[PDB]
Amino acid sequence: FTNVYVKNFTEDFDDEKLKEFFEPYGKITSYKVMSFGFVAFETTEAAEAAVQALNGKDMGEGKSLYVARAQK
Amino acid sequence: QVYRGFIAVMKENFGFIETLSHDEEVFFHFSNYMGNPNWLELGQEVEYTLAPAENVRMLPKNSIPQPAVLETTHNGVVARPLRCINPDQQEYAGLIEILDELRTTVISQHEFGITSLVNKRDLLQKGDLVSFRIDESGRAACVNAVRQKKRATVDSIKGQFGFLNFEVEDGKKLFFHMSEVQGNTVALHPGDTVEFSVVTNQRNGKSSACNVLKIN
Repeated sequence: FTNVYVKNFTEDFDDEKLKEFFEPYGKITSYKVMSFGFVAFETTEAAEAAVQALNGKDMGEGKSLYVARAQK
Repeated sequence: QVYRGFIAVMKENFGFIETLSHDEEVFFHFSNYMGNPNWLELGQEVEYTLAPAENVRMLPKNSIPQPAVLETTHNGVVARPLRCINPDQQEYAGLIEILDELRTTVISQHEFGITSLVNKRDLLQKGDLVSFRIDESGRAACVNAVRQKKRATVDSIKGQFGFLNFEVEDGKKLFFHMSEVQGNTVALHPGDTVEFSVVTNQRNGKSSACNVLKIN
């Protein structure tokens, strides 16, 4: 049960695009954009896999996706 | 004239009301409160007329609409404490920040007030690691401090507060108040073992929080 945080995306980024961007890596039980965004994964391996595959994705307009786990 | 807010500070003959926007505090005297002051909770929803407040009226629960709290639990560090424990600062609300693993990049900030804390009497300074949930406004909710639990034995008791066999400042015994004991137990004796957390004021000395008696 590890959270993944998204940051610096495009303006058309909705709650669905956030789910479509991150669901091919693990089972999502909770997620939200909130103006920054986060995704809650069940397994912690699904979180580490999504960070390595989406940090610096290039969403366009010079926007690089910042994806990272939190401090501990 | 007529506002609405929440009780944030309760002292001897006076108190403070956190505004509806959680961004200011309003002083009020107990003489201007309509009801019993001892029966007043922290975070209690009130309606007050401004003079400095006057004619403070207690409200039923959920009378003040608030944003829905999301389920996911997050971890963060405190940046600014509340002005209630730190009257030195300018900003009223506290600040909680989710940081990266390197603890150098700010992921997001979330403000918190008196209604955001699980323990309204808890002392949250800068640098404390917290576990919290986010409401629909982005503010912090269900704020609880992550502290390593300690356990020692009760050494003495003096009225409504005693001391544990835990050494802190210059080899002193850890203070604790009976307002932090769990259960419905009235029996606490020297020699009993309690599991507790250690809180410390960054302007003075130390204390202990949430101590439950471990005797099986």
